[PDB]
Amino acid sequence: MASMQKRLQKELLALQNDPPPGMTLNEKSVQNSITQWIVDMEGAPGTLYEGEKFQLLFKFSSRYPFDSPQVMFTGENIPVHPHVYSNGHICLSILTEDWSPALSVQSVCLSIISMLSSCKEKRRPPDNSFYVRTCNKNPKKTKWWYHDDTC
Repeated sequence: MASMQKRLQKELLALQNDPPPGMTLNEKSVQNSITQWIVDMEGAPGTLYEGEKFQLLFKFSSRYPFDSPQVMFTGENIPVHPHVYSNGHICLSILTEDWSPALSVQSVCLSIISMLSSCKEKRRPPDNSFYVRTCNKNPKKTKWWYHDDTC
């Protein structure tokens, strides 16, 4: 058994001892008085991000690891990518529908690395009737949307 903070201490030490090649974990003390981590990500060899560094922001909840961290690109370099928005938003299933307590900060970073390495497109069953019939298991339509306009 482990608490939210205990889980993060475990994860922290795992990544301080041996983070993935090209990755560095730096816990950031913040004015928000919550746990937020900064990750140094150098792009992998052979990709279009190779040699460039991008930063990640991991915002942890008290529910964590039973509620995924908000994970976004930050720093002064947001990568141009179909699943990366200019405001830092990262579109990965690992942060939503595929999140599980058995996962890790490391595996999220690795998911992001493989995202940048090979962009995957979305698909659905060829049986469109079937697809429509399974849409009752999908999230409901969002009305209010977050905007990037200056306030």
